[PDB]
Amino acid sequence: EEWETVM
Amino acid sequence: SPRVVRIVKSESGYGFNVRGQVSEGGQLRSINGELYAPLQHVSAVLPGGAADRAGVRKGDRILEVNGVNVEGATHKQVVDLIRAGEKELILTVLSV
Repeated sequence: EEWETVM
Repeated sequence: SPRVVRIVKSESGYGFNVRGQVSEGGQLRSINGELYAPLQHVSAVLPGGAADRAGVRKGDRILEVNGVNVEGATHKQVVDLIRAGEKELILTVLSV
């Protein structure tokens, strides 16, 4: 399971 | 080889996305032929944004955030570390 976040 | 980048936040952020595993740990995977536990990575760089200007590149693997080792770290740990500073971010990254 992978997650992406805008920084 | 690992390198350190310093990034100053704009009102709209640091200008990159981070992507990787939710869980802690996992199978080793080499990055440029060196063994590491799983690493979060840079999945997008805003053209002209702070990360771009500081030399962060698409695909860069993240070894440290603000002086804290994040080898094998959860996605949440890395996001929280990126958010730790009011306006400055220091990363140790590995380009692929």
